[PDB]
Amino acid sequence: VDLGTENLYFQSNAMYEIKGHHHISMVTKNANENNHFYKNVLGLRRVKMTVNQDDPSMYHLFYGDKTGSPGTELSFFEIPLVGRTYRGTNAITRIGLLVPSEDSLHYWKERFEKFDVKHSEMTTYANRPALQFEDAEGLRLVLLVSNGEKVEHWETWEKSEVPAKHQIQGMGSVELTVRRLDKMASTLTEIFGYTEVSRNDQEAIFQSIKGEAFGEIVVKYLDGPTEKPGRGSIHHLAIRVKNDAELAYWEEQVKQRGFHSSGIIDRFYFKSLYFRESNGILFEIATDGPGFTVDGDVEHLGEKLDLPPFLEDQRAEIEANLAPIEEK
Ligand SMILES: [Zn+2]
Repeated sequence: VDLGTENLYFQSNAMYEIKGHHHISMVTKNANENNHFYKNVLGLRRVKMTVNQDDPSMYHLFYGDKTGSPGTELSFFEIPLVGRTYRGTNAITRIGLLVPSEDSLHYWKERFEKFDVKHSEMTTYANRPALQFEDAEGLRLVLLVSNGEKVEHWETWEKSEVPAKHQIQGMGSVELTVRRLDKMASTLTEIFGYTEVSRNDQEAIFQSIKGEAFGEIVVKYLDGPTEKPGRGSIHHLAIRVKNDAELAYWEEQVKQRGFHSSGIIDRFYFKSLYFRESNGILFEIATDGPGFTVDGDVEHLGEKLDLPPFLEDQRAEIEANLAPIEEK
């Protein structure tokens, strides 16, 4: 007799849930200006000042909440001689950031006026009240009303320029612009078990957890030239998994669908793997832990140049080749 779960309906073969976005990584031409914008204007904490583990000559700066928790992290590689981004398709194109209330949108509109930040009027984005804005490098962002919803582990930053009740909470919708929306949709729903909120030929919206903003992806169809990335480009989007066992599971799933995995790499603050999908979008799958407090106290995160253990042998060399980040 069939006594178990033989006949039950599931939407995907996915064995595990994906809680949300982990972090998103970008290219900046100028760390001083980047630091001023993300820390001083946007009020985020600089949770880690380090170097590209694959190239110790390049700054890698993370911003986020009090501890840089998964879901809150925006990171930037500083590449001083990089050129402009030429916009186009097959690229991650917009970062959604949750704020608690429509009131927070009004707070932000005034702040953007004050700091001469490029910004929209009050609008709607993926069915949420929103305010679009850009940094000086052409990176596109959008503030999105959360109604106070948050990933449990997120914490506001007590030394921010921004009042707690209006602070950026962490990531919401992330926008992908692609030639083949069907192929991207299949990846998200058939492999990863994302819930399709809506879909037409022009745009589709997916949620890692049904009803939650924290893992939401907006997929837009755009024909025409592919983006030529430079300053202000988004390099990859990372999604969250609970532990190394889930990471290994996903590595297997990715391989079965014919994508080519980087293999699991220990990034110290987490383990991850990277893969590109059909449209060339680079995704990373990252464990939640151990996080940025693994190698330091919360009190002093981001204040000095932190290095993964394997690079301390080269600290003298690394430090000598880096200009200090100047607070303006
Ligand atoms: Zn990453």
